[PDB]
Amino acid sequence: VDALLDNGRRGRAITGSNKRPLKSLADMIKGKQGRFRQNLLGKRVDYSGRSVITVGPYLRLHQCGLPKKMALELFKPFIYGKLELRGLATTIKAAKKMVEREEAVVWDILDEVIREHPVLLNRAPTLHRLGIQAFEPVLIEGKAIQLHPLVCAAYNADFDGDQMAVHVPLTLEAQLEARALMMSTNNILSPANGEPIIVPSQDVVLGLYYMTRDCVNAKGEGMVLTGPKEAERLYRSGLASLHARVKVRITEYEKDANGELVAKTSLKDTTVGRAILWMIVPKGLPYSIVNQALGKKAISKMLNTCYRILGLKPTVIFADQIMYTGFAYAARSGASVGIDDMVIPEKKHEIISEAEAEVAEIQEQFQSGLVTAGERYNKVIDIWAAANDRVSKAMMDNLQTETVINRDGQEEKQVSFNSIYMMADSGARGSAAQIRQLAGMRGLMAKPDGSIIETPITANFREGLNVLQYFISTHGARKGLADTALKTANSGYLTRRLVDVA
Amino acid sequence: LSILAIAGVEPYQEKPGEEYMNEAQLAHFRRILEAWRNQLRDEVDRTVTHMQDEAANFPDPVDRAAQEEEFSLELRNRDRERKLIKKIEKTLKKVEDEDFGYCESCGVEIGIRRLEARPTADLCIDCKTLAEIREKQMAG
Amino acid sequence: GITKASLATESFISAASFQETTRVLTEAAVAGKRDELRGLKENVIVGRLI
Amino acid sequence: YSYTEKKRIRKDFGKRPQVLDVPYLLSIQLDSFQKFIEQDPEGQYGLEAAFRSVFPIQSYSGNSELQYVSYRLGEPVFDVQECQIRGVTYSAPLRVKLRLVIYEREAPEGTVKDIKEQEVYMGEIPLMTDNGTFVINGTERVIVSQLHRSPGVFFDSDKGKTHSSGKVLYNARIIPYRGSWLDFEFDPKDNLFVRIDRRRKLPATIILRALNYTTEQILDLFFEKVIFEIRDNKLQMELVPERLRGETASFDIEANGKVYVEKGRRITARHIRQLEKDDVKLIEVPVEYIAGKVVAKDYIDESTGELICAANMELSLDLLAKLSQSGHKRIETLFTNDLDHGPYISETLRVDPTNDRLSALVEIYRMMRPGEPPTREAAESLFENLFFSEDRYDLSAVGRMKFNRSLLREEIEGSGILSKDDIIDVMKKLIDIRNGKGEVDDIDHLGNRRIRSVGEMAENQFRVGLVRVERAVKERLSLGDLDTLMPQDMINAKPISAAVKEFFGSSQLSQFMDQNNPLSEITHKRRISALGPGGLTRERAGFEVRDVHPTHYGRVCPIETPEGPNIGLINSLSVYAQTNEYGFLETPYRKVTDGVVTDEIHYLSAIEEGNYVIAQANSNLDEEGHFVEDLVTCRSKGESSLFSRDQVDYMDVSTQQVVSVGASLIPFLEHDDANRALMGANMQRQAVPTLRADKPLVGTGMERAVAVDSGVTAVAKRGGVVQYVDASRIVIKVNEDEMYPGEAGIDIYNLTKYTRSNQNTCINQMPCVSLGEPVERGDVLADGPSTDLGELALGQNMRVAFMPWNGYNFEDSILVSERVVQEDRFTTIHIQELACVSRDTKLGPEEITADIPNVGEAALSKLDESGIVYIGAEVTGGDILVGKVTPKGETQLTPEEKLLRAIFGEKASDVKDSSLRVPNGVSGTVIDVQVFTRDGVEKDKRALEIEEMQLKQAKKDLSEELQILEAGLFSRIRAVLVAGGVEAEKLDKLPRDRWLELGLTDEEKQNQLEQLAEQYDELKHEFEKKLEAKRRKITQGDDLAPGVLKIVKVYLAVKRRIQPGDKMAGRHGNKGVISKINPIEDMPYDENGTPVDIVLNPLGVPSRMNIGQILETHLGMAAKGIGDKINAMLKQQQEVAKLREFIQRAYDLGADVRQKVDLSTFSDEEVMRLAENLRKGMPIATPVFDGAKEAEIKELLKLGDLPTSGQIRLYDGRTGEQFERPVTVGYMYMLKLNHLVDDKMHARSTGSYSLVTQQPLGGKAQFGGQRFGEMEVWALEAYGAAYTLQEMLTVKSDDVNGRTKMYKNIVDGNHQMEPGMPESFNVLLKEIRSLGINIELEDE
Ligand SMILES: [Mg+2]
Ligand SMILES: [Zn+2]
Repeated sequence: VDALLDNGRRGRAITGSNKRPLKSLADMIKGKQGRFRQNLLGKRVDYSGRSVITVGPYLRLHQCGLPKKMALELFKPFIYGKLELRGLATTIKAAKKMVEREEAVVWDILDEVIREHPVLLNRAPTLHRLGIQAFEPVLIEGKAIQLHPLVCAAYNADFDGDQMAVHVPLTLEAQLEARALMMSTNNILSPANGEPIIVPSQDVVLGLYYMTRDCVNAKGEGMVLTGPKEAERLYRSGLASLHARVKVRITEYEKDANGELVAKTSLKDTTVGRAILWMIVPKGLPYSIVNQALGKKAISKMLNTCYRILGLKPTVIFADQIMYTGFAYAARSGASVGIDDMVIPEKKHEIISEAEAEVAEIQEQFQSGLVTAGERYNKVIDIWAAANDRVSKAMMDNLQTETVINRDGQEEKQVSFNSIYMMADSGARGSAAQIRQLAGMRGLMAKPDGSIIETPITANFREGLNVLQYFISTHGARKGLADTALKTANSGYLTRRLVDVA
Repeated sequence: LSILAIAGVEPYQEKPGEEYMNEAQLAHFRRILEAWRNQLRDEVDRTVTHMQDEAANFPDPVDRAAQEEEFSLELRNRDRERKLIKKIEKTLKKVEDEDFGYCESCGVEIGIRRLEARPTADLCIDCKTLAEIREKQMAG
Repeated sequence: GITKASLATESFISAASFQETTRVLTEAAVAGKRDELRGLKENVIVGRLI
Repeated sequence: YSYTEKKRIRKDFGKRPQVLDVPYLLSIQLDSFQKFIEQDPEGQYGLEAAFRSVFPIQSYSGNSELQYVSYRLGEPVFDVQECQIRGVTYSAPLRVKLRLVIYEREAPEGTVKDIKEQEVYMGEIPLMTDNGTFVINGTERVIVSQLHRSPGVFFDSDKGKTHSSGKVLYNARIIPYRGSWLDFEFDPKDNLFVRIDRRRKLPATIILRALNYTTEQILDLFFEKVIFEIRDNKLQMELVPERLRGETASFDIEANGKVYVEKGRRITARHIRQLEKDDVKLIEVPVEYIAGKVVAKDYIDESTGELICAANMELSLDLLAKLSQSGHKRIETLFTNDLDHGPYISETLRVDPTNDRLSALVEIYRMMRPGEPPTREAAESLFENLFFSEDRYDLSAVGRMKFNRSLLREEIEGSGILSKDDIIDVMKKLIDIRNGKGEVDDIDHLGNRRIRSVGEMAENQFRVGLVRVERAVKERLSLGDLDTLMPQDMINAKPISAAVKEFFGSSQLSQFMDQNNPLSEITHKRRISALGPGGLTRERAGFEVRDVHPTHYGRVCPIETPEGPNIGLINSLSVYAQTNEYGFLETPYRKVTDGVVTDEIHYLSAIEEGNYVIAQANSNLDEEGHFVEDLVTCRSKGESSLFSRDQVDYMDVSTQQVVSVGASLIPFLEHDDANRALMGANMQRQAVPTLRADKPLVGTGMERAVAVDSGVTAVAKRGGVVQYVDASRIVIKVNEDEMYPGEAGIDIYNLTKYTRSNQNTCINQMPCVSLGEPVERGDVLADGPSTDLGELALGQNMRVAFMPWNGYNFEDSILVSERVVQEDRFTTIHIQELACVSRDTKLGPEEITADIPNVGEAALSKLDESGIVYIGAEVTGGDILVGKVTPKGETQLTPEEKLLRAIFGEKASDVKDSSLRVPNGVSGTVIDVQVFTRDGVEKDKRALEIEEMQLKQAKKDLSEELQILEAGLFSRIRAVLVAGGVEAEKLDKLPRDRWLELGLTDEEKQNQLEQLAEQYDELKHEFEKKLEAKRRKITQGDDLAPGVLKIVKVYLAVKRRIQPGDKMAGRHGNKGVISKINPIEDMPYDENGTPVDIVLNPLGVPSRMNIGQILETHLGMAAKGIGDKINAMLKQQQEVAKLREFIQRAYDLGADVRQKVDLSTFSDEEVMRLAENLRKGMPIATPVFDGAKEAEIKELLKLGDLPTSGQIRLYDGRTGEQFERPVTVGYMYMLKLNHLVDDKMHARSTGSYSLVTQQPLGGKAQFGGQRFGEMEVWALEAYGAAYTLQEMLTVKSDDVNGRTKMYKNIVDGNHQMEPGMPESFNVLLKEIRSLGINIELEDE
């Protein structure tokens, strides 16, 4: 009896001919952890599917690209319904044969049932409520799901081959639920911190930056144009450079009245890029918000203020225009990356020979037991630790400003237009941290101990590494992967405990 | 050591029967120790200033593992520099007082040329090494 | 502490979800405990409106 | 220079000369197994080894002994191919000779009789392929070599985290090859403990009592003696002048009429120098210092015969008086020093509840087997069997070696079990480390980790096979009659063959060969795992063992390891690595004698290497081979520093030897971040083989080594010329030198044609030589999949340009030009196997008849009269491949169905429709039909057509052999007949068959003709038997499972192109999912108009520091430049001079390389063929750390007449306008990995439901819906999505009733739900209610 109820509170009665112990009633409820049925996962679910996800910048933010093949199998009962409603099928059994035949008539029916019918998209570890979002489906020839690029930030989706799931809201309630609560356009703010989560990610921000930036001297310097409309005309026809200092007439608005639109027109001192850009920004925003340089930081604060002044609707359609345009100008720019972009300081080898004799100094003191042994380790580790801060802020002065170019008069220097710099300063990708490993030497590594090793990686990625240098770089990399493998488990348990008590 | 080069100091010319505590020598070593202490304090300040820009500027999720890795090294390092400053300050009290220059375990005297090499030395070469041996043995 | 606070829940069904199931039922079955639903977890378990 | 090198020569940068070429990469697998299955006339590991241990087996003292003679391996029942189609395991019958001897009763031994039973059969044992795999059920499997803790004794820590005191602890572990573990460990109190296995801790001294050591002998062994004399009155003491170090004086210490040290002054070097130089042997002391000392031996009262003091009892100032009056002059004490030699074992004795031998032997028995009473016979036998039985314990040779090594012994071999000395010496050493003399080991070091592999691991599975048959043999030999039973009656077959079938069938170390890729196979066969039997567990350790250890240098790869939940728990074998005789890991080095660097190589195991000081790979040596610089970067004892010219004892062999085969295939690796590098060589193995075998424009040099050593290619056995070249076969007429004396003849290589791989990819060989071409031994005769001309080509390089393209490469997504899909070049060929089974059910037998209820002739068109689909029919989703029907009688149809059958007159069949149909969406060509039929069920029509065709085909193949082999053999007879009787025209008129008669004058040529005669008649006869067995094997009943009558396997060849969704990546860990496929019209082009194939995103490169992908792209750009240059000159037909002049310039480039080249190659016929092969691009080699340098790359850009930037200006294909700024363009070798979309894409509306839980379940491969786990529910709870949640876990899944009410509503066009209760919860209620719990639903 005891083995029947909860086997294991005895000697563990084993099953017939099979070494394994037999699972009792109590063990049919218990598990890992608790009730299996309510534990992930979690119950499988009809009307669903998945595949690899891809991009699709052509989407409006409230829609998504869904394979023809998937949608047919998914909505099968819906198609069977609408088909005989309009009289195209004699009976359901005919409808079955129709969509099995993949008769072209069905596609036109499917587009009816698809229109105002949201679906739910979900990507791998569902972390916050923005992990499921509702989109309006757009039929696609192809077997991949197309995902509007701005939500990629929220999902922590990259395209390293990740797949997402779909879910069909069946009931009338689920449709009205998915549209007013889970819909893309209703959740543009993170519920954790009021800031926009549908911030422009990377490619799209690199676009505007290059656009609303100025260089010392190029085509179009200083001329004047009636307004943004004719400012665009100037660039597309190759008369003006995107980034040239220019006064143009603009008309900004300001609702400083009692909820009422006030107009102001002024001759602002700007560049062609910022001129072209204002044509997007809707009405009541000030031209000051687009008059700066627009990095990743400032580009999202701009979207935010649009929300808190005009409301949901204008911000949404605004945010679409930003994406379409940001992608476009990135392409026109012809920005790229080659070997010659990662400029090493000319002084690097100098810096080395100084710290190389300093290590030769601390060695001289160690020799035949002058100074103790452990001292020398931490003495040298200090003289190395300084030089990396020297090499870093050496290249960073060269990399930052050394595009030296002239305007009509003598000479002048400005923020570089070198490819790899623009990326980090704007925030599109890479950080002064990462640059420090491409151009300058890449730090010191530590052995499995954690105890940082007394001969740093003196080479960088633009140079080769040698045998030992790579072998030293190994530990930090493996522990790095190992760590972030665990940072998945730790988050999961922490969030789990927190919702159980809330 | 480039330490003597940065300053306009030349290796000390110890005379035959030269003593150890005159007005000029303690005024000389007081300046070096004060200058040495002041440089480290400026280094600790620069470190803290660099770390806050990283804490203020937010990196992109992809370069977070590289920024986080680099942020931790500075922090560990920063705390190491702060300990050293307290050690020099402790050594600055030994100069002012009258208990500097000898091994703390046995009364044996620590070398003059050895102390110019590591003014923070607490033990003689014999006693210090055995401690590292017990260490590797008492630890691992 | 959060982990201990959650351990005390009015609904016994919620507890048998994430706590140790064997102990929960026994402790609750002898007591003749009545669950009124009210919480979220349990209504999801039994499949009615959250 | 060779023959398939003369065809196409890879330009090799890199300066260090290759001194040792990469050995056979499959050495390990082939070597290890060969050792296991092979006659060894001695004990060395093998099947022989296992036998000699357990044998001779002897009956229960009945003097009826069964001894082991020898063993044989029968011929394979089916060969590789045969065994694969059918589904048997590729095995050989094991026939072992046994001799049964009987001793008279009672006998001064010798035998009444012995029957020498011939070879009893004990199962078939699997056999290894030519390429290191096994076949288990027609399916190729690999046995991954294992990594486990080396046998021996190891002293460990458990520092820090223990108890929150710090303190540390120290433990020793004795890990034998077979038998119980012996652990010795301390605790906080510094008490020594022992535990067998991980069992109950016990006071360590208990085992000494079990070895018949009493308290007195325990003290004598681990402690010294301090002798106290009572001379005159009250106490003198024998003094060792050293004992007083690390302590302070206890009183006025004086001797020799002079006080050396007074009370309170620590005894230092001063005090001990005085005693030693003044020779102080004996000193007088007070009676109070012995108030604490512990007496060593036993001392009894000479008068009263009573016990004064028991050994290991502490004395007092009063107890001394009691043994002074009894006449005792000596009192022996323990030397106790809490710095040097600690009083550890003494305290343990005071914690030991035992006293005598049987006391402990019981305490040991009751620990191992609690709950039952101890016995004298039980306790004695148990302990003797644990560590002292030859049967139940063995350290092996490796165990005995590391054991003696760690203890500083001399012997390298000795006892196989532990002795009283072994244990004491270990207990001694554990104490020593805690005392400060000696250091501890670490588990991670590759001198304490050993590698086992198939040959060894199978030995153990045979060994376990015998120990469970031995009990059985002893049992029969107990009662056995006279001359009736023989050594076969007792030995069963299943028990032996099962214990080994268990292994190769299901085991953590036996897995399906990772075979999508010649690299994938070779990278799998070279693989390590610390999991499974005898190793660590994922839930156990623990970062120390996972992390990369210094000892991996040149043995294990640091970078090729999985990226998942077991990182560092796998690893991959390094190029030059090899397994030590004892099973350690050694690596090749170069002997630096004095100041010259020799080229004589030495293999140094992990322990051997530490001592020496090894130079570095990159070291400049010139002239005689002196180190060029006076100081060279080297590494010695685990660390790395600058060293003197003549201090280096050895030097690295190659710049490559630290990585793996996978890692070495990445060019410009040195420039790639370690993180991304891992991902690179991780994804390289996932490369699906392409339609057209390309070749890497950017290479490393290793690709030729991987292609050949992996089996996929056909490598010439013997050198000669090609007689006949077929897409099927290739015949090589052997040269005279290599050709054997008799049988003459030719080597004929039959090629593998289109056939299913393990991953449903296609594995197809193609001829890479032409008619009558010269080939030498070890030449490439035919390319495998994704190999070209002998090089490993896992993909296809293309013109790639880094730039944003309107966002269609937003994350790492890839943007591909139409030109690629039109050229069918990333098109990929897949082969699926779909099978149909005719079973036997309780209702009846299933028929494969083409008579299928309720189907039109439209189906049976693609089906023959018998019911099988025709070969060659291109079918898509829904088409029927094999018509099949199952007995299902009396349907019990409903009213409205009967009327319907009556209206249209359908004969409601007494058979169900079960036919095998093509899965919806996948579509391909039928390329093969197999039929397997039960022995004794009648072969249907089509089945007989097939088995008739296999017969006609097999005869044509075999006869083709004889026809070619005759003429090949006869051609030698003609030439030897010409040597002493040459009648050229006279000879070949008459029938060639009428030659055997012709002789020769007195000479060996008469004995040579005799040789060719012998081997002729054998071909004549060997043909006959090869035809017989082949024919029987076809017609013989094909054996299937129980219940199954006959099976039809259809093999489909689906040809999948490439579409958005497919995962692709370059070799540098740059993943990406192809996003849109653009018109060539829309592609970025340059002023010459030539579009670019792929447009990658520049943002993926800086963040992920994989900078090699840029170098690759540029070098590739320059490599195509030389191609386009030659292509112009080759189309101009310029003539040999201008062509050869240009190529020669390319192969030098700047100076200092290793390449070398012409003009030796025959300045015409050979030179012209080369030029062709280069016009597609010039294959370059960037070795791993010996790679090309920027200057050499830029220099080749100049020669190609291409910009040094590597960048050009481009023009947008849409607007036609220029792209501001130069963009990079170049050629990057790229792989398509088999996460192909139309494998990932699943969808389900309503499907099958699981029986137990009415829950969507994949049953007909319409796979289960997505699982909606716990976390996804919190999602809906955070929204208000109350109904979306209800519907999600009610009607969409668990509600058996709700789901249909809903579905019916859906087509009626009413979106509602009538939910009710999920069945998942209803079963909980019953599950609960069936325990003692009354659970109700209250109220309303
Ligand atoms: Mg991902
Ligand atoms: Zn000292």
